[PDB]
Amino acid sequence: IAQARKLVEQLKMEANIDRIKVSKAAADLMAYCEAHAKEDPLLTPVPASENPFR
Amino acid sequence: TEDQRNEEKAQREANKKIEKQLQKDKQVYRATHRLLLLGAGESGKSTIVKQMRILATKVQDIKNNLKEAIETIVAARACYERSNEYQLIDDQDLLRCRIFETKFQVDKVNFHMFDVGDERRKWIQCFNDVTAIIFVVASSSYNMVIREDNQTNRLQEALNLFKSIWNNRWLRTISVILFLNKQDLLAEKVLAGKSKIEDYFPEFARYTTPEDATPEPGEDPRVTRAKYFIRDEFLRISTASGDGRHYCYPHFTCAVDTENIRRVFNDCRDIIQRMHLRQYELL
Amino acid sequence: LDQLRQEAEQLKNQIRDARKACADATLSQITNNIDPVGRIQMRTRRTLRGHLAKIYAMHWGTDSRLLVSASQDGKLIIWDSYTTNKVHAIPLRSSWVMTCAYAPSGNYVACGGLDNICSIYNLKTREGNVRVSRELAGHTGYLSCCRFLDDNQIVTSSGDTTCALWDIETGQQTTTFTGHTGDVMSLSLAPDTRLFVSGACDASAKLWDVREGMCRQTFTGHESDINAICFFPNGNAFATGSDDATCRLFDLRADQELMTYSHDNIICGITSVSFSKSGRLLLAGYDDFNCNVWDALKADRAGVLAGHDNRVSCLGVTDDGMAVATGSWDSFLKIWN
Amino acid sequence: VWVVGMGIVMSLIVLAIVFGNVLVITAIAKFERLQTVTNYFITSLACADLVMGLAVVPFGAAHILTKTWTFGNFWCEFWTSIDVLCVTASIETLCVIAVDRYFAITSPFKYQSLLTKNKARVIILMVWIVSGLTSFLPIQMHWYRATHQEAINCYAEETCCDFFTNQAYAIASSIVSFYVPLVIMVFVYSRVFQEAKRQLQKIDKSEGRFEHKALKTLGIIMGTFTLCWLPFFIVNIVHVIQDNLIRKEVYILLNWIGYVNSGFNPLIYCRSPDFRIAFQEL
Ligand SMILES: Nc1nc2c(ncn2[C@@H]2O[C@H](COP(=O)(O)OP(=O)(O)OP(=O)(O)O)[C@@H](O)[C@H]2O)c(=O)[nH]1
Ligand SMILES: CN[C@@H]1CCc2c(ccc(O)c2O)[C@H]1O
Repeated sequence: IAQARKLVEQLKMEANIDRIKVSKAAADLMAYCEAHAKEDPLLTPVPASENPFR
Repeated sequence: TEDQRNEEKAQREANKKIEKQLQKDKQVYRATHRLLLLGAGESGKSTIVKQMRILATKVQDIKNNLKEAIETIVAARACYERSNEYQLIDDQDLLRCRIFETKFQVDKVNFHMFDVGDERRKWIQCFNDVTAIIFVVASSSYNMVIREDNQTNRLQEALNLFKSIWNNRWLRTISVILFLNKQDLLAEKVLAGKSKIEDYFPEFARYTTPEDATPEPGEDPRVTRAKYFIRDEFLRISTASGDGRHYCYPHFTCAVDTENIRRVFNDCRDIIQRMHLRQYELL
Repeated sequence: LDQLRQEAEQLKNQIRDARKACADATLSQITNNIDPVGRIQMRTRRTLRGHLAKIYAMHWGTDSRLLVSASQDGKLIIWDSYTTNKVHAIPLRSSWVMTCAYAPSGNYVACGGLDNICSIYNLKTREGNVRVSRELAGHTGYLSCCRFLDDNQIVTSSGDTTCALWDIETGQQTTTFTGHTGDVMSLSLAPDTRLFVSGACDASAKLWDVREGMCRQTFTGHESDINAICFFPNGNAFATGSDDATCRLFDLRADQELMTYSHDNIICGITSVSFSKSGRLLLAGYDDFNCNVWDALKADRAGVLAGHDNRVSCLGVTDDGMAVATGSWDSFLKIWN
Repeated sequence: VWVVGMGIVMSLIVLAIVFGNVLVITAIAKFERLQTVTNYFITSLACADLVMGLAVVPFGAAHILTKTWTFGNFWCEFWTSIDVLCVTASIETLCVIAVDRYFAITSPFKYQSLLTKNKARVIILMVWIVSGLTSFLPIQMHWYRATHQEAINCYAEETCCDFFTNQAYAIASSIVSFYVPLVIMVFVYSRVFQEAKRQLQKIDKSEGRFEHKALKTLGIIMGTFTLCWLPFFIVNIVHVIQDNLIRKEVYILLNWIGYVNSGFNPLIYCRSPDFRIAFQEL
């Protein structure tokens, strides 16, 4: 029962944490994606002049 | 462009020197056959490797085993009679004592044998390009139980493993070689009236000796039927599926004696021959 | 011991209530306004050949020009994507290799497999000879993945349900991580190199702390063994590979499942996952002979990469997001753009 | 006017051979999985058959239909040399394939070391060279021509040419083309059948619980080639023994019958599931 005793205390630590709403995280992710979508060569094809593999 | 001309030559030398070396190594890899050892615990995997390898500290280690064996007997002549009730561990002296890769050559042919190395069995997906799989069981341990759970028959435990290996998605085109070890212990146990085989396996009562048999002249009738009963159970699972891409090669062998007169070589020859002969559209 | 066991069930009930109270709406409701990406088709630019057997591992370099591949043949070959030229071929003592890495400084390469020993090699050697530098041998179980934090640190994960942080200078485990009940198969560090996750075979994912050495958040609900894991560029999310042809995206702050990517016609497994530079495309391999490109914010297929003749066992994306490289079991590397 | 009806079928037959050979040749280059040491001989046979169908079938059909030749005597000699070279090439490849099969089945252990890409290339180059040598060298040296009034009359004639040969060259060509490979192929396939029967018997013994296919496969493989080629070579070797025994019409008909082996070869060969899948892909 020694192994079970140690595992019990760990679950207590995880319970007492701060949490936020899902909507805020969704908005943050959408804002990050919108901000960084410009410099993404995979999405917007690069010109053949500036294409290292072409 | 001047800079590239100096640089390109170096990448050409490296690509060249390396490409020539890798081409040579292809012949070595192609002309080599690999084998895998599998089975249940306390079966004799190391003894088979010891016999094949035959083609100090060990004495002290055997002495330590003797001391452990003596202590085990003390805790348990009359104690040895009840050795079936409790778990007990069983050139000539080397085999008696209790990833390991061994490479040997027979008839100018390169062979590679690596040991197994755990009920998840996730590493099995790696050995998808092996010539054959060697599977070893103990044919004289039906009245025994695995240590972790005392509710499971040692022997039945071995089959539950063969069916899982046989009905595996990755090992769909890999043949299996069967070694039914510990034959000498079976002969002595069956002759004794005690520990009847029919007590544990009810189907043995209605079993009959097959017409197509080849008992050694010396062996008693009772023993042969018993021996053939174990093999028949194993082959029943193998013959259920396979669709011609799977083949099992049962054998009877005793780890003490070197009955292995190049039989692994002969079996691998037949397996490769069958692979070639069925590779064509029909032959 | 019944009171202690019953106390554990009491904690689980409180966690579910707190998580349920923090779900205003699903992500799909919020992201319905965006326009679809469309159809994306990429053609193979370079094909890399010269391997003798199946390939398990792959990793790009800091310069996004050099990559290293590991195969069951026992050879560790370093390529050059721009000009298709081999640079080194390091022989291995063991023929079973399951992972590889590459240093950010480009001076060290790691390896591991069924030998239960993590090996490290030196590239920029004096006298120009590659040679084993250290042999980290104190461990049990077959390794699964290895990553470099710096020139003197490395993290490893194996099949003995433990993760450890090594030290090259002393060759001893500075700290060890415990708590998993199954084989650990994948891990990925954060850009800040302060937190790292690990997906085990018990259908759970955990977020560890390098300095503290204790678990912080355990995720759940996969319903099958996790076989790969990636990490979002923004640093607040990570996606998980699946036996059940399902990719799930988790959030650290919300501590909730956001979306599940699935399709009716697929019943195969998942071997590798990765993200893009902008965190919009979720590339992933499959056991049904090709790879599919998903949409992170829409769960809609936007292209098929079917240029392979065998199963896909690795995948990687360059740091600058210029090309995608995928391996296979037929000893062929392909570069897509 | 039965010529119009017969001519239509000839056009379809010629086109079928080219279409079948083209698909086989293209598959090996397009897909990397099909390439192997064995497929080199198949590719060589397909190329030879395609060359034959593209070169000698149309000119021969046009000459038969129009009953006149306008290109000239040099073109007739070149066409005859090309036809004999193409015929000599196809048969030799099949014997090589049979020898390769026998090597693979009999000694699997040494098969990998005995066969190499360089060795296969050398063997196929030697086969092509020996096929070409017996065709161009005797024909162009004009030692082909025999001594007869009909022979000199045909040689002097400009608009018509016919296949008239001396006994010695006919015997040599028949021996080097047909008779020599046939005995080797028969012995190879008999040994293969014996080994397969022994293996099947051994397999039957191991499992009490729970060779039509091999016999059928060997039968079709041997019989198609034998029935296609034996009568023509028999009548060719009988022609030089006695002139009045056989006429030219039956000779031409049997020659045309023998031409069809080029079209039959791609159907019987390369019938593996991988080949069918690759063909259906494109
Ligand atoms: N009497 C007898 N003993 C045998 C025979 N084969 C093996 N043994 C003994 O069985 C013991 C245990 O088998 P090992 O070879 O050590 O077992 P292993 O290879 O480690 O296989 P696992 O225990 O399954 O991992 C050995 O010490 C041998 O002395 C046999 O045919 N007869
Ligand atoms: C014009 N047709 C020729 C005539 C005789 C002949 C052929 C082929 C192979 C030979 O060894 C021959 O002697 C035929 O293709």
